[PDB]
Amino acid sequence: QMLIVERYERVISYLYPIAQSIPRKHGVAREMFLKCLLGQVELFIVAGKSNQVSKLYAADAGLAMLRFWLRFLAGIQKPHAMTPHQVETAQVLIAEVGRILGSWIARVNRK
Amino acid sequence: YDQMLIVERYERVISYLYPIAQSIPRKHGVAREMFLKCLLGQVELFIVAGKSNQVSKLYAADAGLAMLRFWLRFLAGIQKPHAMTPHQVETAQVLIAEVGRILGSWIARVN
Amino acid sequence: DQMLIVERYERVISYLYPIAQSIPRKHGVAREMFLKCLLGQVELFIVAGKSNQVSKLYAADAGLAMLRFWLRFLAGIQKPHAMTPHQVETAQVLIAEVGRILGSWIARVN
Amino acid sequence: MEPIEEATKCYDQMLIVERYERVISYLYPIAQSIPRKHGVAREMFLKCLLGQVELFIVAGKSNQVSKLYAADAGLAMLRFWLRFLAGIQKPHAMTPHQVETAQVLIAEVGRILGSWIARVNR
Amino acid sequence: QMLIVERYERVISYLYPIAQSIPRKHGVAREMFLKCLLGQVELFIVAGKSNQVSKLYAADAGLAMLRFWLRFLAGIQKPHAMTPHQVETAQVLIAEVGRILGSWIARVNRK
Amino acid sequence: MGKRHRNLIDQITTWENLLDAYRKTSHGKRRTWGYLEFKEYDLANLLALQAELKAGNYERGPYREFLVYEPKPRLISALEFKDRLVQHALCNIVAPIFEAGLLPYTYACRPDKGTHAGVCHVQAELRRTRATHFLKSDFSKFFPSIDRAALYAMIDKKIHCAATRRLLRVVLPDEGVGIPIGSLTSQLFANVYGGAVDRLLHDELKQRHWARYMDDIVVLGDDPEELRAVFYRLRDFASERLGLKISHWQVAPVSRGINFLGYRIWPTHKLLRKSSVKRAKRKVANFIKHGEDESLQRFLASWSGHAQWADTHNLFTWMEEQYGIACH
RNA sequence: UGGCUCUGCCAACGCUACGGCUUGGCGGGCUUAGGUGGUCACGGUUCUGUCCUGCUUCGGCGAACACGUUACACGGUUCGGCAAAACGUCGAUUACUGAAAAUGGAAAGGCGGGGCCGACUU
RNA sequence: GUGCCCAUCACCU
RNA sequence: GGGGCAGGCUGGG
Repeated sequence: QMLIVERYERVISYLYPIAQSIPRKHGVAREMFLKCLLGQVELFIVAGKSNQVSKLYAADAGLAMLRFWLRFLAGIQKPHAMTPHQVETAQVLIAEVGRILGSWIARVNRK
Repeated sequence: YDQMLIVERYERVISYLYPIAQSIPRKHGVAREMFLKCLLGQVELFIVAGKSNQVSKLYAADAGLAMLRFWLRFLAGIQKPHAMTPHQVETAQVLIAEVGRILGSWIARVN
Repeated sequence: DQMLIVERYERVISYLYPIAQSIPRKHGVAREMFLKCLLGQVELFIVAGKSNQVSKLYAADAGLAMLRFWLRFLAGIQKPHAMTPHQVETAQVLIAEVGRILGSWIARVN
Repeated sequence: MEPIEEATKCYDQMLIVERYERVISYLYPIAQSIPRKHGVAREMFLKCLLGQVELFIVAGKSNQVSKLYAADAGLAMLRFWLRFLAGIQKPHAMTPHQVETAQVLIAEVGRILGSWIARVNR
Repeated sequence: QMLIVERYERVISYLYPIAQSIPRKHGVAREMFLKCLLGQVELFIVAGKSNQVSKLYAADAGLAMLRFWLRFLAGIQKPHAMTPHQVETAQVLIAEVGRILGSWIARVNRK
Repeated sequence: MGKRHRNLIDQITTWENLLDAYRKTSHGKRRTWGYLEFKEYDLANLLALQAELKAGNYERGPYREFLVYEPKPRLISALEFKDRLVQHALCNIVAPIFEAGLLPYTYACRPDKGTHAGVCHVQAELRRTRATHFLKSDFSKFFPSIDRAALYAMIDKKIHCAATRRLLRVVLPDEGVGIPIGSLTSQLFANVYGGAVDRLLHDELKQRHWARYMDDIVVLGDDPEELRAVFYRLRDFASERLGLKISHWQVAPVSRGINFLGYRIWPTHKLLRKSSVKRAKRKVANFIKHGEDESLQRFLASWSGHAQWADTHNLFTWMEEQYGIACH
């Protein structure tokens, strides 16, 4: 869209510094996290053009996957990369883009 | 429930296998990157499954778990360096099986 | 037509690829993803031109929009900067040119 | 006890994967012998070799013939990779014998995929 | 038409040697060029397992993308480029595959 | 090995043994629904099987009973891969503590003795001893008549581990008269059972020139009246003690040939059985007039192994003259 | 595994927010088992050739062309000597120990040859 | 489906 | 007369 991406830019702007703090050791998880984080913009964008709700649910799945990545980076990554606080603040930003995605889902499935 | 439960049980698979999948030597790096994409990427399969209830989405969650079991088998084979020791396969297969049980119950619920 | 957009997008690549190779190793994932968005949007245009679903002409638009995201993202990515606010301005001009062509092309199909 | 069941059990997917695991078990060693240079070809070959299992597996669980044909296309791409690793790779990658051996294993998986495609097509 | 693959396999046989050549410096371009070159076989293969003109156009797009890669790799700077000869002497190879693809597209289009 | 064997369920359920059992169970069967459904979570399955066996909650799944006629009208009850694996895990600890008390001249289902070491033993023991005569006997319906009760007085004078014994009794109940044909557990326990007649031939009866292959028992002699005595004593025993009826028996001069184990074993030659020839002759002829002259090379190579023992040079020349194919 | 979100140094495609970054060299660090087959433990009827129709200890074994049913020659299917040991087996889940053999536990001995030792061959 | 052998197939000691 | 071999013809497959 435009506003979802601008609100998701805040997620990236918060999480990308967190994703760059992940040590070399967990470099492949980082690359995968960064491709989930920075690659969700493409998911939002492609839904923005091709308005089919199919593309809109993939954006939701990506946000949900990004929420998993917060869970994963906070704990499953052994040097728990994301501190619990950072998960809380990130989940607030993801929730804001989640709200917009939900409203957008609703606007599309009006009938 | 369902998606939330499956993911929390699958987080145990990731929590077990991500350390194993980060130990796979750069040598077996494509296998590792593909294993990590299968391990961390099965969450997306579950996530998509509990955003549709399309029972095909929970079957492709089963396909992912089956692919993850392949990866265990494969990484236990890979003789160069080496990876998932037969035990690590045993432990992981138990975790994936618990996730398999939940996926089966979820498939049946939807059926 | 695909030939025109691609020749004008080659100017985006020719500008951004040097810049996208200069994105620090620290921001290596972002760089490799930016490079795969930059070179790789050619495939989006080319697929759009050598077929026709419009969806492929939208996926080309989404890629240009993602490339614009990457510019704004790389501009102020961190202390290892990647793209100066200026390099973004120059690149946005070239992407705007291919944006205009894509828009006209979307319109001519519509 | 009753062995830990997966859902959507497809004998054909299970059989094809066990037989394709032999392709991997043969080709993965010689995919990893491909030198440092020709690493992109190797990574792409390894993603074709190790990633064909996912093609079979998704074909088995998502009982849709499209995924079976996608599995066939991947086996055909794997056959290309043998051709490529033999001929186009310059140091060597794959000795002519190894292509002959691998093509036999892929042919076995090809047979099973064909039978599976056929049984679904009916 | 599986002379397509066996006429494209000489494009590969020409372009792969000079695609491996592309230095790590131009590594993303190389990986993407190698994925375009070696991965066009899959495009042809999928086209020949279907004879759906969509897959035939995707094969055409890939050959057009491969032609882009030649022009891109030409202007890639340094003693690392594709020499102007090779760009021309591969565009000849790709043109041969292009001719066969065009005929194949036409064969399908005028059933 | 200690005449007590009193802790085998510890070794039967050793992970290292169930992995051997698993690899033995899957060997050859890696293209079956059983292996491939088990292979999925193989080591998690062996962890719930190990822990079923260790607990004494292993229960053998129902026999899937089909039947083939190509060898002979049988009644083949299969077991689930889980069940054939438990049997393989038993018959890795329990088999070598039975197959070690089997007198040397039992040639059935024990490693390093076979059809081919048996026919050779008979031929050999025919050459030495200069047997003038021989008793060949055979047990009516052997497996379907094994006591499964006086069997578990032999599977219990040796197991002494009261949990192996209860695993043996799950995998084969201690009541009835029918050891299932098509069980690894059952090949073993039939060799054991019959082994009772071996220790009525070699121990009692002091017969030193014999061979038993599961239910068939060759007993070379020199006095054909003694070999008829031996038989009477053998039949009375195996009827009174083991509930085995002797289907066919004969006390032929070593001149009739000992129709033992697929061969016809004189001291000097060893013709295979005409059935085998005719089956092979017909198999070859069919292969020729089926366009399948490439799987025939595989069959030929096989039958060239079953017949490398037999004096099948003439026959191999003859089959090379009739069809051309490279026999040997 | 053409790595490293990795450093020191030196350069220059270049890019710089002028700090650097990029990139390149240059050191250091991090990096037998299995598979597949195939032997051994589908018939029914008349017909046309083709051969057998023998044996029996009465259980059955054959035969009818593997045709010298046999590579008419042996397989280590060899020959001796032993049988102490170890193995097997009975003794024995006995004696013994201990309330109980309870997932302890012998042996003397008896029987084997499966074992042993040579020879010659493998 | 069970075992015993045979052949062939990979793959290094 | 019976019997085996290889072909007739019909089922199984």
